[PDB]
Amino acid sequence: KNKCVNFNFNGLTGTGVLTESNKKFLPFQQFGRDIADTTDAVRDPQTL
Amino acid sequence: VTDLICAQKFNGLTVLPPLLTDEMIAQY
Repeated sequence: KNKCVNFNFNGLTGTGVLTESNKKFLPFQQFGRDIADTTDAVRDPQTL
Repeated sequence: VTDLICAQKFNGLTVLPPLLTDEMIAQY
Protein backbone atom coordinates (compact mmCIF):
# COMPACT_ATOMS: atom_id res chain seq x y z
CA LYS A 1 0.00 0.00 0.00
CA ASN A 2 0.91 3.68 -0.38
CA LYS A 3 3.32 2.99 -3.26
CA CYS A 4 3.38 3.10 -7.06
CA VAL A 5 3.02 -0.50 -8.27
CA ASN A 6 1.63 -2.64 -11.09
CA PHE A 7 -1.27 -4.59 -9.58
CA ASN A 8 -3.21 -7.60 -10.87
CA PHE A 9 -6.48 -8.25 -9.01
CA ASN A 10 -8.64 -11.18 -10.17
CA GLY A 11 -9.14 -10.47 -13.91
CA LEU A 12 -8.10 -6.79 -13.78
CA THR A 13 -4.62 -5.28 -14.05
CA GLY A 14 -3.19 -1.78 -14.01
CA THR A 15 -0.73 0.65 -12.47
CA GLY A 16 -1.36 3.12 -9.67
CA VAL A 17 -1.05 3.89 -5.97
CA LEU A 18 -3.18 1.60 -3.80
CA THR A 19 -4.57 3.17 -0.61
CA GLU A 20 -7.28 1.65 1.57
CA SER A 21 -10.23 4.06 1.75
CA ASN A 22 -13.60 4.21 3.50
CA LYS A 23 -15.55 3.43 0.31
CA LYS A 24 -17.85 0.41 0.63
CA PHE A 25 -18.80 -1.72 -2.37
CA LEU A 26 -21.89 -3.91 -2.33
CA PRO A 27 -21.21 -7.43 -0.99
CA PHE A 28 -20.95 -9.23 -4.35
CA GLN A 29 -19.65 -6.31 -6.46
CA GLN A 30 -15.84 -6.18 -6.59
CA PHE A 31 -14.91 -3.66 -9.30
CA GLY A 32 -15.92 -0.01 -9.43
CA ARG A 33 -15.52 2.78 -11.95
CA ASP A 34 -15.51 6.57 -11.88
CA ILE A 35 -17.33 9.16 -14.02
CA ALA A 36 -14.72 8.46 -16.73
CA ASP A 37 -15.62 4.73 -16.88
CA THR A 38 -12.17 3.85 -15.49
CA THR A 39 -11.75 1.79 -12.33
CA ASP A 40 -10.94 4.09 -9.40
CA ALA A 41 -10.92 1.33 -6.76
CA VAL A 42 -10.83 -2.44 -6.30
CA ARG A 43 -11.80 -4.71 -3.41
CA ASP A 44 -9.12 -7.07 -2.14
CA PRO A 45 -9.75 -10.37 -4.00
CA GLN A 46 -8.72 -12.25 -0.84
CA THR A 47 -9.47 -10.21 2.30
CA LEU A 48 -12.33 -7.73 2.67
CA VAL B 1 -20.82 29.85 -8.67
CA THR B 2 -19.61 26.25 -8.45
CA ASP B 3 -13.90 14.82 -7.39
CA LEU B 4 -14.68 16.03 -10.91
CA ILE B 5 -11.12 17.12 -11.67
CA CYS B 6 -9.91 14.13 -9.64
CA ALA B 7 -11.00 11.67 -12.34
CA GLN B 8 -9.97 13.85 -15.29
CA LYS B 9 -6.65 14.92 -13.75
CA PHE B 10 -5.76 11.21 -13.56
CA ASN B 11 -6.53 10.60 -17.26
CA GLY B 12 -3.58 12.85 -18.19
CA LEU B 13 -5.44 16.19 -18.34
CA THR B 14 -3.79 18.55 -15.84
CA VAL B 15 -5.52 21.71 -14.64
CA LEU B 16 -2.91 24.43 -14.19
CA PRO B 17 -3.53 26.83 -11.29
CA PRO B 18 -3.96 30.48 -12.29
CA LEU B 19 -0.96 32.73 -11.83
CA LEU B 20 -3.31 35.24 -10.15
CA THR B 21 -5.05 33.75 -7.12
CA ASP B 22 -8.64 34.67 -6.29
CA GLU B 23 -7.45 36.23 -3.01
CA MET B 24 -5.32 38.85 -4.76
CA ILE B 25 -8.08 39.43 -7.33
CA ALA B 26 -10.38 40.56 -4.52
CA GLN B 27 -7.77 43.16 -3.54
CA TYR B 28 -7.92 44.57 -7.07
